[PDB]
Amino acid sequence: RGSHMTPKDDEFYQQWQLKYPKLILREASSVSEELHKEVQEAFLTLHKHGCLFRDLVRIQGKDLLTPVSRILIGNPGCTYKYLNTRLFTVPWPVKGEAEIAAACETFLKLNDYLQIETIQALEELAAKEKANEDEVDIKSRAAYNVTLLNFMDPQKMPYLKEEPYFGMGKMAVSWHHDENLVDRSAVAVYSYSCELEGRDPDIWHVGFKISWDIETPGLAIPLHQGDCYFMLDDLNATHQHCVLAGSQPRFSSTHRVAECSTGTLDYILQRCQLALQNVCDDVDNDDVSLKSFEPAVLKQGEEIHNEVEFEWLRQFWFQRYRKCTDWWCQPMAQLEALWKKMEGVTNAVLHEVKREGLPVEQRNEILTAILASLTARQNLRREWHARCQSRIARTLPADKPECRPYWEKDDASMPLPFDLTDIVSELRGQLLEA
Ligand SMILES: CC(C)(C)c1ccc(Cc2ccncc2C(=O)NNC(=O)/C=C/C(=O)O)cc1
Ligand code: NI
Repeated sequence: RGSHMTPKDDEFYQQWQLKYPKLILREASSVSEELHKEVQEAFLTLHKHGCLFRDLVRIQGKDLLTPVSRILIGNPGCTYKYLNTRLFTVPWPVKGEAEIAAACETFLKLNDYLQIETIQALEELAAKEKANEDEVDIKSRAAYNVTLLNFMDPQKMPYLKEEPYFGMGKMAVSWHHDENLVDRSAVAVYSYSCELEGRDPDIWHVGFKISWDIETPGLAIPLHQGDCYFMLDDLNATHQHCVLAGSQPRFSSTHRVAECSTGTLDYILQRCQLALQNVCDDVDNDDVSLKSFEPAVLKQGEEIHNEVEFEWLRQFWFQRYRKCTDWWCQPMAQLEALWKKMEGVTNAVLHEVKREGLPVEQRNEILTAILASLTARQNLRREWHARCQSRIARTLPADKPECRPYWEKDDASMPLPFDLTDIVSELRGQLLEA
């Protein structure tokens, strides 16, 4: 059953209506030639300045480079995490170089145009579903807060897998569901390419299959120069999708409702600010002393610590994003500061855990409360320091993955060592002690 359809087959349009009716396709006419123009140089503007980057992802246990170059434009302070990798937004000119400032702006226009299109589609989708058997839900599933711009030149990048279930040709992006979206939220894409049985291998497509199902014939939508398609509602969860490479270079602007409830700057700042509620905070120095050693406060402390380190600092310093935009340099330098003080708190606790006159029963309580996070912290320091210095990250330019923050045991500037194995095996020792 290696079968697919395209508009060349008449079966295709009914297989469309009653398998994938949550796929929408508005041809380039639904977009002014003035909007096409402004957007298509916003792509080049961004591509000239060299903003886009292949991503060093990690799927299952293996590190891979993404065939596609990618940049993320969106609400300032917002982030989109996929494949264990967090992208940070190059911000666009909403509430609050010369070229870049206007490029990010264009897409915000693009983004607002699409958002309108997505609402009527979704109003028309609830309407078909009233003639047979809330409109703020619908507005919220269309409030795109970010767009992931995608680029590929099929000629400068001729290392492509073939589509295995249906024979759709080579793939610029393999079968997948989109991660980290608001539930039932829509995804809208502007596709921008340059210039007999099966699908046409010179032209770009988006593929679609039912999950778990390589029998029902896939779909293969042709995408030409300013075409748009929309994934409505549960589509991205009921269906897998892919991209099928054409012959010419191609941009795509893919607009999402990223689920950044724990993936925004204002959120991770506030966790730090809560963590540091246990710090006697009169003056910023390294006489870190803590108000409480209540075991729930310490646990919460050490957990926020891990989150800023691994979810924010290590994720950021695995990337660069320092060409078009610099928005994150202050915030990042400020989370390093908060992170560093916390390494002090952890120090404070280790001292407390070992103080002469603390009845072991209370020291076993402090331990048991903090051991998990301090052991998780070690294991991720390894996974990072490995994934960082996999020799696949030396090949990348001087423009390649830092392993940061990293200090070395003969570094009086850091209170505890970077390798906690002795400290943690030493904690576990006490707890088992009779
Ligand atoms: C092969 C490997 C490198 C593991 C890989 C596989 C799939 C993806 C795609 C992906 C996964 C999770 N969340 C979002 C995506 C993603 O980038 N979706 N964007 C698109 O499908 C864009 C389609 C289009 O260009 O219109 C990215 C990377
Ligand atoms: Ni996708």
